[PDB]
Amino acid sequence: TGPILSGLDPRFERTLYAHVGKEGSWTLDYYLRHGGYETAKRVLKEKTPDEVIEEVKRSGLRGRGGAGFPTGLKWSFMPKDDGKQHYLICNADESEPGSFKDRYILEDVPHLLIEGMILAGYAIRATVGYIYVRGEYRRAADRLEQAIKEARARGYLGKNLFGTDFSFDLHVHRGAGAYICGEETALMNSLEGLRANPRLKPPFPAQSGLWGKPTTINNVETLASVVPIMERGADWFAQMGTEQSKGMKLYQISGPVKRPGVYELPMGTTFRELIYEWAGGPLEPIQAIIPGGSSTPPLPFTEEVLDTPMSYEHLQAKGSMLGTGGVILIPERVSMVDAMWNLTRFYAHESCGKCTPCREGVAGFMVNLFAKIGTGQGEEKDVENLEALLPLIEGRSFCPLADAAVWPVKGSLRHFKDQYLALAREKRPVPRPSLWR
Amino acid sequence: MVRVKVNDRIVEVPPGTSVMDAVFHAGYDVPLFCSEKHLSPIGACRMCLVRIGLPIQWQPKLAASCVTAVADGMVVDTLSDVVREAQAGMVEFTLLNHPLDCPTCDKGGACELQDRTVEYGLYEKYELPVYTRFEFTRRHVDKHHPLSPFVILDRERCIHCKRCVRYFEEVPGDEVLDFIERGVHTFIGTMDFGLPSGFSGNITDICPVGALLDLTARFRARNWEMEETPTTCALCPV
Amino acid sequence: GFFDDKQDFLEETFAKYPPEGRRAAIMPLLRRVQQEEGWIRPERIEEIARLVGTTPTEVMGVASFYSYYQFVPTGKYHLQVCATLSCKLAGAEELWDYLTETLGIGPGEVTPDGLFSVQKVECLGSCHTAPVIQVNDEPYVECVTRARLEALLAGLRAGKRLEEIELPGKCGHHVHEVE
Amino acid sequence: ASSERELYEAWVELLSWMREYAQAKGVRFEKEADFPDFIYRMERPYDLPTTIMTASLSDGLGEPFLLADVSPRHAKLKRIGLRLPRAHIHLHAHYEPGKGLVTGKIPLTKERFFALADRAREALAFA
Ligand SMILES: NC(=O)C1=CN([C@@H]2O[C@H](COP(=O)(O)OP(=O)(O)OC[C@H]3O[C@@H](n4cnc5c(N)ncnc54)[C@H](O)[C@@H]3O)[C@@H](O)[C@H]2O)C=CC1
Ligand SMILES: Cc1cc2nc3c(=O)[nH]c(=O)nc-3n(C[C@H](O)[C@H](O)[C@H](O)COP(=O)(O)O)c2cc1C
Ligand code: SF4
Ligand code: SF4
Ligand code: SF4
Ligand code: FES
Ligand code: FES
Ligand SMILES: [Ca+2]
Ligand SMILES: [Mg+2]
Ligand SMILES: [Mg+2]
Ligand SMILES: [Mg+2]
Repeated sequence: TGPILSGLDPRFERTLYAHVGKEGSWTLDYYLRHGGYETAKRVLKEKTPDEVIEEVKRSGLRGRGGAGFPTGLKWSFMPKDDGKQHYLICNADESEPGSFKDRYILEDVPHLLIEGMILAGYAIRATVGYIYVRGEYRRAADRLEQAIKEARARGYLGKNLFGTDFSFDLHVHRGAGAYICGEETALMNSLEGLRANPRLKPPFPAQSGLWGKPTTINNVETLASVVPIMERGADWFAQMGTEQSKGMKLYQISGPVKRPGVYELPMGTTFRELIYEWAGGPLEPIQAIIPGGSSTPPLPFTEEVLDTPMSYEHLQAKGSMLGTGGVILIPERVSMVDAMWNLTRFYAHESCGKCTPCREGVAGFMVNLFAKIGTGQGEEKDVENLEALLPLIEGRSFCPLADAAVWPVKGSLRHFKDQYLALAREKRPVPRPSLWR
Repeated sequence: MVRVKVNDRIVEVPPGTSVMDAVFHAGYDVPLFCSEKHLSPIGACRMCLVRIGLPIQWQPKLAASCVTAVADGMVVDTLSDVVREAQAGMVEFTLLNHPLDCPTCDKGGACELQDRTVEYGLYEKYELPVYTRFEFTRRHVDKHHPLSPFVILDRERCIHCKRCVRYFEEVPGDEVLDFIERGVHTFIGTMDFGLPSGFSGNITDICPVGALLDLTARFRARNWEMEETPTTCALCPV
Repeated sequence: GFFDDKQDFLEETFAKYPPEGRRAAIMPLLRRVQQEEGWIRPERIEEIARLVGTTPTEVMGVASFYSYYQFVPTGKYHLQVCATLSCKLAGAEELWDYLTETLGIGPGEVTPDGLFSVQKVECLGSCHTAPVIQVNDEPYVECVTRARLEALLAGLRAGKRLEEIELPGKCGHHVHEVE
Repeated sequence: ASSERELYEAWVELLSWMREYAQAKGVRFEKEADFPDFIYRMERPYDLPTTIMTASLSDGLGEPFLLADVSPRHAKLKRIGLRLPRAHIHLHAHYEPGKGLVTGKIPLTKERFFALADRAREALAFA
């Protein structure tokens, strides 16, 4: 056309998920044929570490961890040459409800990841990189290990890659069931053999991370995105998106929709496009959608929302945030109170125990408020309480997990206070429709 | 030296100083659980929150003063309605799942929690005063359990200030106590039974409550009923 | 002694981490014990402590932090039902009731036959194909509709290995269509 | 309703099972705590069948492999509670009219209970 890429554009090119779900996509041979470790060979011989940091920075890539932090500027933080071991970490523990886009990179194009981490590792002078996956992703755990095996066999991982004087090797560390191990800092402690409580994050993992050494951590999708960006430049990448949200994104969608799943679109396409053109439109009437993660404040199912560009800015200024691209639509047949009643009895289960405000605060007081008011036992007073509880937790827990639990509640009051008061005043339990076939 | 102004009082202080010891050096004061002398400071109990300006540009969230270094020309607010309101909320959250044994608790009147509760609790928002908002079943668990011939653990009482586990790793270096399951279900426990360290008794003095208690002297008298005699030990040369 | 048997697994897993980082080995070891024995006995923890080179207590505290590790005997197939929002909007509640009811078991108990053990879980990471169930640590059994679920049950109950049990309907990959 | 009363009627019964098992497998039964609403009831009235709020089945070292509680009189959302200490297993038994002491939907019988406690004794018990 003329300007900027934002949707169903004939000029948009599938990059990451391109080969997912194609027969035998994960073979080292499939990978070598359909493209191969060509880009990494190239760069390891030509561009320097600092150069590759630049090309990644110019692109405007931001952490698809859900954080949204300039992965370019992030690598910038690593020490240059201090004769110290450095580590790269892939965060492949994807435990955010409604968010399942990293799973399939690991299951069907693992070498795509290995390629990116070789790139990244080189950018930061990391000779050792780890992959903390979840202990629940079994196939993803096997395929990723498989691939790391045959990558060493052909010399794509080892003592002197491509004859250049850089060495890169990978290590898979499985989890064992804990949403909190997803947090960059706690993630370390978990792998390290400690109980998984986030650390004091005024001292960042670039100055001290895994075993004290300068480390850097990135999402699976972040790292994978590094490949196409080094292959076809920063300009191809910035050609898609908005003024501040460049590149493509793996938006995923669950809930009641024609065809749920993972959909690679450019950064900036609309909710209307995801839910309808690709996803196929809803199956019930919908009342609200949870835009990014579940850590994200929900928004009402309105025309003005459906026409919002899914970005690190458009949702930002809509009273929410783009999380991990995990969208979930919620039907009118279910109470928004019940919805949060659930989410919060989640953040309760997953809290680590370190803070008073999250432990006692949400996993004690908050879950039990819902409980009461969700069984038709709650007075208007229990709605007021829950309300004034939030600001005592939100600001000042230890890690953002407690934030993640209140933010969504706050929003649900800010838009659906009527469903709460209604259940409280009429001493009414939450409606229990039949939802499973 | 760095020029910090706590409330209205300005104070000199070396660069490597906590905003906490900053505020205590000034005269003023604040809640205080997890943090201890000679133990690594962390922000776990989240009670020592303060307001901070680094102009008059005030930071958007509250800072745990025990793990924040003073910057030069910094401003610390410990009196604002914003702070107190929080403080009294942190009291509230702690007592949420606490036992209710005060009279019958060896932690007499010598109990940091008891004390702080009456120091900062029960906010005065400006009709009958509401003592307790929480009205559900509390945290019932293992109670009155001797870890050793010298120590007796009360799991219900524990407020999770990380002091004891923290102390064992750092000071003597014998990891004989640590937390167990996660979330609201977590408790203190051992798998080293004997309580093997030759410095186990010291947890008895650090514990802010009456979970960990000197069993040599269970149920002798209340803390104020003792006739304290400051002296020296002559069992060895130290 | 569980690991005297397999000093080759030790060589190889300790070797993924630096000399100053043997505790890193804890997770991977517990992991093994579990897949071998179905649960972690106290002696197993006192052993692992001696290997990693730290105190029993330390290991047990770490061990109990995670959901996957069971510390009491678990059926031949320990069913882990997803419970969170997406799978709830899918029918996870009804799935759980029907399951717990038919079997007659809740958390700590094991069916009389020794083969069915039940447990709720959090978002398994495949919500587009909900409701979800993980069997032991085998790849998921996605789209557990009543029809499907009874199939999965009779299959395991009949002795077929899970990797190959015929389930009615069709279940998508990274995208799923419904009708 | 009067279900509140009938709950405690069952709470005593659970205790009875616990004391039975304890002497029958020869293991420590322990009163872990009496209702605060009873120690501090001054002249106020009180008619619950017992005074024990937290009860346990501990072992040789005194560490609990089974825990049991029941919500105080003046408390909201009342349930009785079974928790197997180190193995992260919590249970919530309520009381249905004409049905009995149920765990969501399954009858919590003397049979089903003993199973749980035996299973828990063999596994969790340190000594
Ligand atoms: N993909 C998934 O499965 C999940 C994603 N999330 C997401 O986590 C997000 C928040 O994560 P956080 O890492 O805690 O946010 P954050 O506020 O700590 O910022 C994150 C990133 O910025 C970096 N950073 C910020 N200031 C820095 C400085 N002065 N110097 C060097 N680096 C700096 C951090 O290293 C980190 O990479 C949420 O928005 C949420 O959606 C949450 C749960 C699961
Ligand atoms: C409470 C909490 C939980 C998190 N869980 C995950 C997770 O499960 N997976 C993930 O990739 N990031 C998770 N994150 C964000 C990590 O800090 C993130 O993976 C890391 O910053 C990724 O680097 P990136 O932003 O460059 O992608 C979590 C963050 C927080 C605060
Ligand atoms: S906010 Fe919750 S999960 Fe996070 S450190 Fe505190 S207790 Fe742990
Ligand atoms: S620990 Fe303190 S607050 Fe708790 S019962 Fe004992 S004296 Fe009272
Ligand atoms: S037992 Fe005492 S010192 Fe140990 S964490 Fe609990 S309150 Fe703090
Ligand atoms: S004293 Fe600062 S957080 Fe506990
Ligand atoms: S909610 Fe069940 S898999 Fe995400
Ligand atoms: Ca005991
Ligand atoms: Mg082809
Ligand atoms: Mg005793
Ligand atoms: Mg779980």
